[PDB]
Amino acid sequence: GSKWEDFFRGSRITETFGKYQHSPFDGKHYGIDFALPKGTPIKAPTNGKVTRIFNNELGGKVLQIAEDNGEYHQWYLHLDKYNVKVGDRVKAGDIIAYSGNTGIQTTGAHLHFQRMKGGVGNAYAEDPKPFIDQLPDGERSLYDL
Ligand SMILES: [Zn+2]
Repeated sequence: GSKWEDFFRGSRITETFGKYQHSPFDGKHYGIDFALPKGTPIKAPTNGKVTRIFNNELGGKVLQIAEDNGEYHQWYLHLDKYNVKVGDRVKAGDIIAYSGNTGIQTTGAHLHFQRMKGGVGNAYAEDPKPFIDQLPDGERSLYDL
């Protein structure tokens, strides 16, 4: 039929930036988490460049991108696959990688997205929720789902 609507929930988010209830008593989450199945295409939200590619025990596969600002940096955890390589230039809405569950132990497959200012790590992090609320696709600038 040529027209239809339903009331079904928008936004794919799970764990937002700030306090973190899976902690024993106190603690923060340094980014934003999106409920996305394995093989979902992940895109750069902003024009950037790839500046490291690695794995670790808590994150799984990790993509690292610098913004063209000369001061902002980005991490993408739990990935299955990469469409880009270190040194390559990227654009807002360019496919960079694919979602998986390569470092997750509870709450199922999701992208972690984490933005940082002045250096790279949790101590450098800043709140991406209002930074996504300004994007041309909103949070859908991060994912094709
Ligand atoms: Zn996360």
